[PDB]
Amino acid sequence: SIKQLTLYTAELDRMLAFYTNMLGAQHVHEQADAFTIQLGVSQIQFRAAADGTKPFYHIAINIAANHFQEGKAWLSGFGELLTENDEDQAYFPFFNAYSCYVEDPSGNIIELISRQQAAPVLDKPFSADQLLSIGEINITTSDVEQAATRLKQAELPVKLDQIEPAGLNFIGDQDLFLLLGPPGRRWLFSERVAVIYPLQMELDNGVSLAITETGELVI
Ligand SMILES: Cn1ncnc2c(=O)n(C)c(=O)nc1-2
Ligand SMILES: [Mn+2]
Repeated sequence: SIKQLTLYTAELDRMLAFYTNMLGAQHVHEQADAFTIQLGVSQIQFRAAADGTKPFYHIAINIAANHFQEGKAWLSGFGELLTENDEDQAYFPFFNAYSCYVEDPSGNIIELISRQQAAPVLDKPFSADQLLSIGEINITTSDVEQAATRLKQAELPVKLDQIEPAGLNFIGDQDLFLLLGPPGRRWLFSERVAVIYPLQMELDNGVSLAITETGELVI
C-alpha cells in the first residue's frame, strides 16, 4: 500500500479548507507551505506548487465493499459528482468495483472506489473515518516503457510485454493500482487531459519513487 504520497497544488489555502471540511480537522494537518491529509493507512502531503503551474492528479480512495452508496452520497456533499456518458458512477468489471468522482479546488479528480471482492465488508455506517487507503494514483510519465521497467526493477507486478506506451496501464493488484500512462489522454469523468506533474511516493514495503517535473520515473 501507499504509506506516503507527496503532491503539489497551486491552491493551498482553498485545498486546506476543502479537505478540512471534507475529512475533519482530526485527519488534516496544516504545516509550513504544505498540509497533510490522512486517508486510512495512506497519507498525502500537498505542497505549494511552483508559480506558473497548476498541478493536478487522479487519486482514488479505497472504501469498503458495502459502503458505495453511502460513500457516493457523502462525496456529493462536497461538490457536484462528475459524470461520464451521462452516468454519475461507474462499474469497472476489471476491478469488480464501483466508483464515483468529484473535483477538488485544484482540479484533482478524486474518486471513491468500492472494490466488491477486493475490499472488506465493514458492518458499520460509512463516514469520513472509514476511508481505507489510496487505491489509485496516476503515474503520468514522459517514458512509459522506462517507467514500467523501473517499476518492475522495484519489485512491482509488471508484465513488460503487455505495456502500452500510448495508453493507460494498470500496475498492481489487490486494492492498489498505479495508473501508468502518457500525458495527453483525457481522464474519464473529467474535461482534463493528463499532464505531467511531479510527485513522490513511499510504499509500505519501503520502496521510494518519484516523478520529476519533466515526467521521469525514478526509484
Ligand atoms: C480506463 N479506466 N479504468 C478504470 N478507471 C479509470 C478512471 O478512474 N479514470 C479517471 C480513467 O481515466 N480511466 C479509467
Ligand atoms: Mn480511477
